[PDB]
Amino acid sequence: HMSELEKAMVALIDVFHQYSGREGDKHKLKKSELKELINNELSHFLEEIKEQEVVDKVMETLDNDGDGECDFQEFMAFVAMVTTACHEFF
Amino acid sequence: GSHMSELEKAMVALIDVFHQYSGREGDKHKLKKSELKELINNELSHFLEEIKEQEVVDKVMETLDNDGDGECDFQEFMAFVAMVTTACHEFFE
Amino acid sequence: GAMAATYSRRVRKLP
Ligand SMILES: [Ca+2]
Ligand SMILES: [Ca+2]
Ligand SMILES: [Ca+2]
Ligand SMILES: [Ca+2]
Repeated sequence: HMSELEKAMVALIDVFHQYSGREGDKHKLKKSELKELINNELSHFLEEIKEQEVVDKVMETLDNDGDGECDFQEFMAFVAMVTTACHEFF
Repeated sequence: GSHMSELEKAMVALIDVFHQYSGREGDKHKLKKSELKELINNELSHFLEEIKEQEVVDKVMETLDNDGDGECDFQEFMAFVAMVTTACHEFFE
Repeated sequence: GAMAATYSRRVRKLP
């Protein structure tokens, strides 16, 4: 009987793989997959992304190995960032 | 969509499990080593081997503590979650 | 479940 914490971790993995698998490199999020993830799955925490520039900036912030995409480790840093910001408003 | 996503409910759970343990002793916004130990032993019993040696919790807290105050705050807990989740993922690809 | 032992850009309002 997995804990709530453990279930949460697995869902982090499941949603990364759902979106990263759609286009191109099936193990990474490109900008379009990233925008969709945020607009579809984070609509209650983040304002909708409507402009290219915003996706560019986010990906730029997230992409620390320079390949233009977001791998899973870079995705976790994103989740840490967001969850920590939300943690304040609770 | 309009429903809370699995991602968004995942995040809420991370917040909830933190406060449920950080609230127990001392600072209610931080995990001292005793709270951290209970968290890991009770909530990560499938992903991490149980901790019973004090040296282990000291070492884990040492790696987790970057503000240098001897306790794990939420930001530091998220880093820990990131690390653990990444490890389980590495055995999933 | 193996396991892993140990040692290893704008927020909404929201009510
Ligand atoms: Ca992809
Ligand atoms: Ca990258
Ligand atoms: Ca505490
Ligand atoms: Ca600390």
